[PDB]
Amino acid sequence: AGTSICTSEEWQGLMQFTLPVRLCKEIELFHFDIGPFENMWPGIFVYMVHRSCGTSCFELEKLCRFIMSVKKNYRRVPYHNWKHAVTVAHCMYAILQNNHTLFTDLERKGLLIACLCHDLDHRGFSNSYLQKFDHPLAALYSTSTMEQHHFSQTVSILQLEGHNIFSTLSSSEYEQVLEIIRKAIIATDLALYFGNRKQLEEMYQTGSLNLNNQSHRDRVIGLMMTACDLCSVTKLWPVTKLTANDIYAEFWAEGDEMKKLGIQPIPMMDRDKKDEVPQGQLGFYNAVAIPCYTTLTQILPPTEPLLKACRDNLSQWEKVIRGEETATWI
Ligand SMILES: O=[N+]([O-])c1ccc2[nH]ncc2c1
Ligand code: NI
Ligand code: NI
Repeated sequence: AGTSICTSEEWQGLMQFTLPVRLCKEIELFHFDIGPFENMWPGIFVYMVHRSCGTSCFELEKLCRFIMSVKKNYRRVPYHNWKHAVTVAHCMYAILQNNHTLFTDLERKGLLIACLCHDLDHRGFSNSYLQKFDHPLAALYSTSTMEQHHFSQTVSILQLEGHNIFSTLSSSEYEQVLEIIRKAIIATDLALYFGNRKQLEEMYQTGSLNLNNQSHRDRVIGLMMTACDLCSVTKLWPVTKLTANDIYAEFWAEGDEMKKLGIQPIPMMDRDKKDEVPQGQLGFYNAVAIPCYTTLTQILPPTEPLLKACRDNLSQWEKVIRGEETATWI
């Protein structure tokens, strides 16, 4: 019930944070894993906003309140949590730094914020679940159910006293950035991804893709959102493999609920079907991750290291299937 708000101690502490100097170099690389630096995550986000958008872009106190309240509105679920938020924001930073002048100041600020907020108040349940069992959210939001909710949660946090980091935009730019954020969050609905990628592939291959065309820009930003949302698959193998453990902890807890309601879950959500996980991952990389990074690399060549890493992880899942797996810790 309701929107959580950070404490005075929380945001003032973030204000004083300084990013250890060794990390400045690493944070620029696509493969950077925030995993080992949990105390630093909010500070890492501040640093990225300041590098991409400038130290003056947002009033610092409002930005620190906003970030710490966002953190407090992610739930203690295994995967769709604060760590995932910051990981996705970092991928977006790396894409923006590598393609900086393709995007406007307003787009960079909107997209970094959109990434941090994109899974706000996730409960650990899929759109499939909310709609199968008529959760009130599915009645309010007939499609892209959770994504519409995440955007509503974002607006709710902006509306908290002292939290509106966008208030200094002109009335026009304010409307525009909220629309950038809305479209970007909605785009994280993987249901929309398949259509988006196919459209972009066609536009690219025929030569009609045009970044001065707003609808084209929206679609490219959409695919950037997918690429960032799934970026666990572009990390080093042990990081990818550990993250998969968290994703599945979430899926299996959902499957357990569907069994109580008399429906056998899809195998992916069935904790009694872990043997199917490697082939499930192969299917996901072939159907979703590989095509995504493939298209993103055609459109934004500097993003190629994401595709190379995704291919390397596809190879690792193939190794698992062939029984070649070596020692893993979890
Ligand atoms: O759609 N998803 O939520 C989702 C996300 C990541 C995934 N990895 N493997 C399957 C899979 C499904
Ligand atoms: Ni999501
Ligand atoms: Ni997500």
